[PDB]
Amino acid sequence: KWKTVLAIFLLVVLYLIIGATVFKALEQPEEGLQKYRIIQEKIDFLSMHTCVQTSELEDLVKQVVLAIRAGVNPSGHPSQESSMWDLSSSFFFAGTVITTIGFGNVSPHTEGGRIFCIIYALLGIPLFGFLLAGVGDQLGTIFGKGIAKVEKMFVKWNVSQTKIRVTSTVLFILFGCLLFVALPALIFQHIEGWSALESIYFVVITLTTIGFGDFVAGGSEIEYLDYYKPIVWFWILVGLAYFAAVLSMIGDWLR
Amino acid sequence: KWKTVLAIFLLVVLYLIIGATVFKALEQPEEGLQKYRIIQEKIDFLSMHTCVQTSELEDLVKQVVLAIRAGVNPSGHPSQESSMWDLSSSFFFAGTVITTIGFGNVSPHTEGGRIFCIIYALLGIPLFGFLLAGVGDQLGTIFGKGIAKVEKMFVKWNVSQTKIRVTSTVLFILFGCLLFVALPALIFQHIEGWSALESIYFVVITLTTIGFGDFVAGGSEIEYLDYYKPIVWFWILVGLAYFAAVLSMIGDWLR
Ligand SMILES: C=C(C)[C@@H]1CCC(C)=C[C@H]1c1c(O)cc(CCCCC)cc1O
Ligand SMILES: [K+]
Ligand SMILES: [K+]
Repeated sequence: KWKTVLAIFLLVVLYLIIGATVFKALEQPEEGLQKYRIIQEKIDFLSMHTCVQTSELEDLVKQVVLAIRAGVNPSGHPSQESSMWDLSSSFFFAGTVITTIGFGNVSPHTEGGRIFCIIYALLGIPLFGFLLAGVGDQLGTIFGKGIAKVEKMFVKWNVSQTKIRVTSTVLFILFGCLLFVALPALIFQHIEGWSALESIYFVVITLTTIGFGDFVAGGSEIEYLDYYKPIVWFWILVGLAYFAAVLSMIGDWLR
Repeated sequence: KWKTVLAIFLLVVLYLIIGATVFKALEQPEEGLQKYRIIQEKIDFLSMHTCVQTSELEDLVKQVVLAIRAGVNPSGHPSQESSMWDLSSSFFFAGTVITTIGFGNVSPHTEGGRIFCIIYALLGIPLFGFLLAGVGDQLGTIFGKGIAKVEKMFVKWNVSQTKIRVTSTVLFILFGCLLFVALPALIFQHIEGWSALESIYFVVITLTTIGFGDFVAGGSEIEYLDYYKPIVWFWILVGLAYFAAVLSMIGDWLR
């Protein structure tokens, strides 16, 4: 019904308004303090060296931010051997493109690169969706067979059959979340030296296909080896397949 | 069958390998040239001002990159009034979070904001998905009725009705794409002053929900119209609803 659709739309609008207000209130001071700090640091450095011209310093900072947007780190002197568009890195980038994650830490800069990226995404996304649906359906069929094994009126004390089904689904999703969210969060927390909050935020963002780009699996050149990019892409695929299977089972229960 | 699923998996692996190879081959020279350019510009800046120590220069570059990761504009002096986390930008950020776009030009740096960002995404993504599915279902139903009407009013003799339906559906797809890609491309080619290739790249990324972040509707502090971010998000919403309805009709015909 059109009225129901408009009611849902208005609810979404109210949710967005509330989220915008709370985000503004919970972020304004941080960036205010950062602006104050960078302004006072720039003034102190200009007073430190009278030789440096302020316009020249601004030109230098402009070139630094241009290089940052290009995708090369100016703070560390590059040896050109650790190419950012490495073969494993390119494989990870293509995997994220077809997965609709889009971290954006590395982006194509050539015009032909942009055209090829557009064509590649438009061709690959339906194929990846088809594969994900197939694997999720396979895992859902296996889980349904497991539930049919569970439905035996035994080792449940006959409390409530609906409670038993709900408990089985909850245990399945809990075990899957523990296997594919918390444990990879700990692994990334140890490997990348981040905090637990940072690692769990990275895992949630990556799996939910958001891809903010503030935290990337490969960054700051700390010698990721043993095909780190292929295995992290494989973990992404397995987790997404599991979540798709759980969603398919949930849709089966709802309908 | 699981066998053809594994075959599709091998096809996806091959596609990713080919894409990675082509991307690396295309994007090596740009990063190489940028590395050499930044190295030679830093040595030139050291030559111009012998007072500056190279370690202090790299420290200043490190501070600039840290401010870039913070989200403020390092070049020039950021005005205190120019709060990046204002109402309109927060509304756009919340909309992109629920839509799963995830551009990444802005992100909650405060730990409290991060926790709320995780909870907000987890709650809002299902609601926006349900709203999009409902709007797509309604629009697809009226599309099917209208296409059946115009099919059985204009051409009814000496042809195949399936071919007529396919041709009319392709015509509608093309017209909707031209009204939802080319016209926004021109609008962005005026307000944002991007080249036509950049505008179509931005539209393709935005509607696909890749969300690279190299191009953002509101950025560079170039000044925009009142509540430009909400209206551009509304454009995103409309385009996504139309394309979801079209794909639903295509799936209905396929089924
Ligand atoms: C045409 C694409 C690429 C689809 C469908 C239409 C639009 C506007 C966006 C895309 C999209 C996802 O790519 C992924 C999800 C959620 C996946 C969750 C997996 C756990 C939703 C979702 O709408
Ligand atoms: K997405
Ligand atoms: K993204």
